[PDB]
Amino acid sequence: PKALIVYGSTTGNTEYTAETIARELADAGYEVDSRDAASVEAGGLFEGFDLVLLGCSTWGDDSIELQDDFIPLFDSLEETGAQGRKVACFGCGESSYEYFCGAVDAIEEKLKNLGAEIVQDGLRIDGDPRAARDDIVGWAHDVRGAI
Ligand SMILES: Cc1cc2nc3c(=O)[nH]c(=O)nc-3n(C[C@H](O)[C@H](O)[C@H](O)COP(=O)(O)O)c2cc1C
Repeated sequence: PKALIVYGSTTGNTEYTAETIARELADAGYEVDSRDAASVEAGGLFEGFDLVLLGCSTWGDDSIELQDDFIPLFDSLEETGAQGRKVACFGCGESSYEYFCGAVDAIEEKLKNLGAEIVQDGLRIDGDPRAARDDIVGWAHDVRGAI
């Protein structure tokens, strides 16, 4: 199968998470395309992929804002080919904020509304992802066994 992983990441934590997932899928025999959100165009982005994984960190002062490179993709998610696509979401944040990984909820909700098939509940990482590597790999295992 072919998997696409798209991530928005400003300090590297969601990027590190995306690459650890990519390695686990690649070792399972997938062909994986891992792209930063800053370099992609929404139109038709998911065409051809068996599985799409979207990851983003959460920002904003008092509100929920998505990571800046991911905003344009989020705003044009209806042109990506998400209807009927198997997807799953992930993201890093910090539990001291009101909306812990609130970008993950906003993306899952928009996908569900477009008719995507959410394969597993979102992976939500608190603090340093390097200290939660076991959770990331476990989650990557679960999504692969699901689709
Ligand atoms: C100003 C600011 C607002 C933040 N807002 C949230 C938030 O609303 N919820 C959350 O879970 N984390 C929030 N964070 C934490 C970042 O998401 C966290 O540092 C994360 O690891 C960044 O991941 P990234 O390196 O992939 O961009 C915020 C951090 C800053 C500095």
